[PDB]
Amino acid sequence: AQSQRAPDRV
Amino acid sequence: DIQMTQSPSSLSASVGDRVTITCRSSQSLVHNNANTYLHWYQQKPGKAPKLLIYKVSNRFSGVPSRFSGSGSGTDFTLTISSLQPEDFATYYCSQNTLVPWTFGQGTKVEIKRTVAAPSVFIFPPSDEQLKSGTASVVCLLNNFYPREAKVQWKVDNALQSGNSQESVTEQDSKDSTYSLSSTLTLSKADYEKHKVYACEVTHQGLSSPVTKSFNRGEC
Amino acid sequence: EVQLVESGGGLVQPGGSLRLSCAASGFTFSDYGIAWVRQAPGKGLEWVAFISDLAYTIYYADTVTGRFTISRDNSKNTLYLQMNSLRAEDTAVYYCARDNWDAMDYWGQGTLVTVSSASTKGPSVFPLAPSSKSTSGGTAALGCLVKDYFPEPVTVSWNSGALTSGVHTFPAVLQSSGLYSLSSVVTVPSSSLGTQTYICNVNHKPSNTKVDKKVEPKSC
Repeated sequence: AQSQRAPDRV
Repeated sequence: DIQMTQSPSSLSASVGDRVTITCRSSQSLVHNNANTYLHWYQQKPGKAPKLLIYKVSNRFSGVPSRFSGSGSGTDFTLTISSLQPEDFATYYCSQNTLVPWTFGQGTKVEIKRTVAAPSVFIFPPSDEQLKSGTASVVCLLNNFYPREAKVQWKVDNALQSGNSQESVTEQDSKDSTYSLSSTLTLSKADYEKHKVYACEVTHQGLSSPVTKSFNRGEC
Repeated sequence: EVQLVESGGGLVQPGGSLRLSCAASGFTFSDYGIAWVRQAPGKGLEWVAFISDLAYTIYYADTVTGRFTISRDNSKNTLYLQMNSLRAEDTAVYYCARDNWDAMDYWGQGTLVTVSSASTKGPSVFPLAPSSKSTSGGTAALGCLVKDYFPEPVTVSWNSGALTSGVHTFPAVLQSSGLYSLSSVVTVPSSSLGTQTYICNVNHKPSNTKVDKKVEPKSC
């Protein structure tokens, strides 16, 4: 539900 | 799944007025990271949306200081502190906290202006179009306000009905006006069997209807 | 300097396919997620797909899932959207937008996808010459008629972009024949007529029709 708001770098 | 409802869907305000646009969530937009991903967009005619405000209240680079944002949880707000002619557009809120990402419907802002009568021009079909077998007679109503106007077509006092189309421009970003073209479309056969081609225009800034007409012939 | 350029849009038959391409420029492309957002003509904004940073997470809108595939090549700085089984409900300007990691901050100008069984047609360009019957004055109007094309869009400029003041390019109207037609009109001083050239520059990319039309006064 909640969206990824940090890069795939972390 | 978050439903984004804006209020109003459209509005007219004068230059220098304070304008408030409301966004309502069906669900809190506070993420798990404690941030609230509510953003506001401005979309002008035939241009992509531009980011105005991000995370409720952050003015994006290059955005004028008369645009600000406010709100928490469910109810958010865009303010235009002093409305300028270039501020004509559709404004959208959006959320990024949950998937799917969702927008509101848009709120169209129109600039209220003093009445201005149109300038009316009429164009006979070029000879070159005539050779292709068609005749388009164009009637231009230029730089007027408000948007409403009536255009009536006559060919030798014969009322034309449904054989003409109209297109209106989006409000001008500088003088706040509209323009309108009405196109009367005939066969060249029909065009050449008639003499007087008249465009009658009705508008608020016109004391009495104005007729632009010509008399046929490459004369 | 940040730019996203969409290409690969166009006309498609219903049930057909297209691959949209977004060429990124002026930032570190590999640092950001990229979204697609679409806008059906005269309608609101609809988010459709997202690819993360390194492609680890991918989101689709329910309206689109199963048919659209989002992909990226970081070494090419390009994003792709493969659209299968296109319905008429998919007709829209499709935007590629870079995501900050908090907001979609930079959008491309858009590429129009028209799902239709109609066929491409190039327009004819006709002059709208200054003054009817009575000549001269103070301010004159001239223009071009861009008649009978499909699909959108058509681009119109004047004097290769050097003339912008007084220009009104009207939205196209869909004629009963399923073909589009518009006018582009300009107001200029009467005194300038015959001491200056006025060219309308018409481009209809979908049909490779590119036309420069001189517009001037005539005899009657």
